[PDB]
Amino acid sequence: QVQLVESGGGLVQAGGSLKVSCAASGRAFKTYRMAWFRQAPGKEREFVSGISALETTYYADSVKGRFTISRDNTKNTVSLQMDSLKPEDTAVYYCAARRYGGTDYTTTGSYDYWGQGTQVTVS
Amino acid sequence: SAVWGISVYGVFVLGFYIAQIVFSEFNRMRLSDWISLRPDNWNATRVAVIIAGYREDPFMFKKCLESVRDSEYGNVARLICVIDGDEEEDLKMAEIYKQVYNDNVKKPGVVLCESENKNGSTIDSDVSKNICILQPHRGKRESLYTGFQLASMDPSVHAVVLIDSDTVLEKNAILEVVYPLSCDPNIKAVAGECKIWNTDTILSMLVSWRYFSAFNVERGAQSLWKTVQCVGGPLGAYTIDIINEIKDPWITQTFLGNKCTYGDNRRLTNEVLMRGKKIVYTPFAVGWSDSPTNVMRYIVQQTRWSKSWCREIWYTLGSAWKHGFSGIYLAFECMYQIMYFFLVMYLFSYIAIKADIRAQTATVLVSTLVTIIKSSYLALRAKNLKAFYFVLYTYVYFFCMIPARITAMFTMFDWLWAKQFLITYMWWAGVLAAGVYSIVDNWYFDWADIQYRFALVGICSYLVFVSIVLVIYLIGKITTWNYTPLQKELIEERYLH
Amino acid sequence: QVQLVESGGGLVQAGGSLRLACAASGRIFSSDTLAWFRRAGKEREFVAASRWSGGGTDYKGRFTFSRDNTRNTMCLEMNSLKPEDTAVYYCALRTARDSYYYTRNPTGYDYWGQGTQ
Ligand SMILES: CCCCCCCCCCCCCCCCCC(=O)OC[C@H](COP(=O)(O)OCCN)OC(=O)CCCCCCCCCCCCCCCCC
Ligand SMILES: CC(C)CCC[C@@H](C)[C@H]1CC[C@H]2[C@@H]3CC=C4C[C@@H](OC(=O)CCC(=O)O)CC[C@]4(C)[C@H]3CC[C@]12C
Ligand SMILES: CC(=O)N[C@@H]1[C@@H](O)[C@H](O)[C@@H](CO)O[C@H]1O
Repeated sequence: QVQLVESGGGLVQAGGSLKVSCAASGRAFKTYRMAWFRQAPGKEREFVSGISALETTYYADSVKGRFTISRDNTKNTVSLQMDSLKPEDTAVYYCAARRYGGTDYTTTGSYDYWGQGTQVTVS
Repeated sequence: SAVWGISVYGVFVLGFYIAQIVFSEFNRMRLSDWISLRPDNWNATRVAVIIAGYREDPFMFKKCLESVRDSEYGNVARLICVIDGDEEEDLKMAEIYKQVYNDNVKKPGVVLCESENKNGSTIDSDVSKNICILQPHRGKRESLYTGFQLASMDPSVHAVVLIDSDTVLEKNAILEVVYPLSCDPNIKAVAGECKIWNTDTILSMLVSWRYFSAFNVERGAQSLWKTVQCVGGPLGAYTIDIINEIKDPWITQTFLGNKCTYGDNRRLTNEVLMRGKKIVYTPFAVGWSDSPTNVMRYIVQQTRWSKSWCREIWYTLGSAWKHGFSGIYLAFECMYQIMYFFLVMYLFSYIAIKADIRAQTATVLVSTLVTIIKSSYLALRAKNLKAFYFVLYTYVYFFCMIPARITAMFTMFDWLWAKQFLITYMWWAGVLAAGVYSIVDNWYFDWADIQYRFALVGICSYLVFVSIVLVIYLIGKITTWNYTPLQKELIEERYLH
Repeated sequence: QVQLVESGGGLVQAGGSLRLACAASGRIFSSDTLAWFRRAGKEREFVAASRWSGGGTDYKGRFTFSRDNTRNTMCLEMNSLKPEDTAVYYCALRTARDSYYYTRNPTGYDYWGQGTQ
C-alpha cells in the first residue's frame, strides 16, 4: 500500500528537456516495481518506460534513445528524464507501482497502484 | 573492496589448489617409482610395534591385535603393549591381550617418566618374548615413552611403528610404512594414511571423506616437499636414533592438553623437523579408525584441535624458519588457512548486510561448482562413486568449524557448557536472524525481470540438487550400499559375539 | 584351536615321486611358521619350513615348498628318492604369540600332527 504523488511538468518548448519526479510513501519502497504511463486526450494509455527493483530499464517506441528512467532509494522517489520532447507527446502522465506480477507489465491492470498524475504539455 | 576480495580469493584459492594437486601427483609418482625398484620379500629393516591405549573396547583391542598379527612383514622383532592404568577395570585389556598373545604381562609399581633410572632394563629382562606393561595411570605421553625405552634397549631394531589401540592395519601396512626409510638416509619418519571404517552416520561419512581428501592433498604435498607435519598416530613410523635423541625434550615439555589423553604427536614431529631431518608420507599404508557420531562431541574436539592447531602453527613456523630454501610451505599453508577463514567470515558478513539476490546466487553457484569439481577429483583419485557425498560437507563445515575456531580464539584471547556451546548457539541464532532478514527484505515476485528469474532458477536448482543428494544418501543407507565392506564383517563378528 | 591332518604316502620304489599335503581347519593369522619333519629310531630332524606370508628355508635344491594360500592346504612334493628318506613325515606348527624369532628346535613347536608314512 503506497500512495503515489506527482510534482513537475509545465509548459516547455518543442525539442527541450523536461523533468518529472514521483514520490511514494510506504514501508519498503526498495521492493516495488515502478512504471510510467501517459494518457493522450483521444487515446488510451500505453507503456512508455518502467524500472524494476533490480534496476532493469525497459523502453519502447523510440524511448530507448530518447528518455532515461532512474530511481533513488535513499530519497524514496523516482524521476523520469525526458529529452527532446515533441508536440505529439503532450499528455497527462500517471505513475504505476507493483509488488507481485508476472510476464505482463504493459497493461494497466497489471499494476495495482496509481497516482493522481501530472500534466505535461509541449509547445 | 568486494571486487578485490573476491578476485584475491579466486586467484589464491585456485593457485593453491592446483599446487596441492600437482604436488600430490608428483609425490605419488615418485613413491611409485621408488617402490617399483625394490626387491621382492624385502625385510632389511627391523621394526618393533608399540600399542598404547586406555579404556579401549575389548572387541576393538582384540581386532587391532589380530590385525597386527596378520601383518606380512618378516622382520618384526617384538610387540610392545602399554596400558595407562593398573586398576581392576584395566585388567580386562591385559586379559584380552593374553588371549591373542603370550601371557608375559608385567605390572611395575613405578613410571619410567618419573623415575631416576629411565632405562627399560629396570622393568624388562628378556627381549625375545613380547611384554605387556600395566603402569600406574599417568597419561598417553608416558605410555609412549615406556614403549620407546623398551624398543631402545634392543640394538637389533632400527625403527618403531606407532599405532592406536583401535587401529586396524592391512597385511602390508607395516612394510609400506617402513620401506621409504631406507630409500633416503635423510628420512627419519614416515606417516601412514588413515581411513574411517564406520560410515553409518551422515557426519561419519563426511568426516571420512574430509580425512581422505586431507591425506590426499596436504599430506601428499608435504611428502613431496619432505616437510611433513602430520606424523604420528594412528599409523606412523619413526627411526630409533631420532626418538632416542628427542625423547627427553618431548617428555620434559609442559602439557596443558587433554587430561590423560591426546598424546602429543604434534610436538614430536616438530622436534624432528627443527633438527633438519626430512620426513615423507605414503598413502599405500592404510589404517582404519573410528569417528564420533555426535555433533556436540565433534564440535568440542574441533575446538580443542583448533587450539592445538594455533599453538603448533606458531611452533612449526618457528621450527621451519631454519631450512632456508625449503620450510616455507608450512607457513604458506598457515597463511592460506588464515586468509581462507577471514575471507569466509567477511563474505558471510557482506552477504548478510547487503542482502541482494543477484550476487548471492552467483556466489552459491560458484561454490557449488568448485565443490562438485573437488568431489569429482576425489572420486577419480579414489575410484569410488561415493566421494560425491563431499558436497554436503560445506553445511557441516559452516555450522561447526566457524564456532569452534571462534571459541578457540576467544579462549586464548588476551559454566562448563557456557564456554563450549553458548558460542555455537549464538552463531546459529545469528545465522538464522540473517537468513530471516534476507528473506523478509527480498520478499517480492517479479517474473518480468530476467535477473529475478535467473536468481530464482538458480536457487531452485541448488535446492533440487541438495534434495536429490539427500535422497540418494537416504536410500543408500537403507540398501546398506554406503556401508564399508570392512564395517559389514565387523558388525557381523560383533553380532556373533 | 587348529588341527593338522595329512594325506598321501605309501610304499614307493626309489624311482618315483611322492606328494604330501598338510591341511588345517581354522585361522592361523598368516604369521605362524609351518615346518616339516622326516623321522619320528632317532630324534626328529628338520626338513623344510617357510612362513605363511612368504619366504622359505631348506636343510637342498631338490624339495620345494608350495602353498595355495586360499584353501588352507599345503603341499610338498619330492623329486627322486633315496633308500634313507623313508620315514613317518610330520606336519609342524609354531605359534608366534610367545616370540617372533624362527627356531629350528622341534621343542618350540607346541602343535603337532599325526604322520602317514
Ligand atoms: C507464471 C509462472 C509461475 C512460475 C512459478 C512461480 C511460483 C510462485 C508464483 C507466485 C505468484 C504470485 C501471484 C500474485 C497473486 C497470488 C494470489 C494472491 O491473491 O496472493 C496475494 C498475496 C499477497 O501477498 P501476501 O498475502 O503477503 O503473500 C503471502 C501469502 N500469505 O500474494 C502472494 O501470495 C505472493 C507471494 C509471493 C512471494 C515471493 C517471494 C518469496 C520469497 C523469495 C525469496 C527469493 C530470494 C532468496 C535468496 C536467498 C536467501 C538465502
Ligand atoms: C522457515 C523459513 C522462513 C526459514 C528459511 C531458512 C533458510 C532459507 C536460510 C537461513 C540461513 C541461510 C544460510 C546461511 C549460510 C550459508 C552457506 C553457503 O555456502 C558457502 O558459503 C561456501 C563457502 C566456501 O567454502 O567457498 C551456502 C548458503 C547458506 C547455507 C545459507 C542458505 C539459506 C539459509 C539456510
Ligand atoms: C591422531 C592425530 O594425528 N590427530 C591429529 C591432531 O593431533 C591434530 O591436532 C589435528 C590437526 O589437523 O590432526 C589430527 O589428525
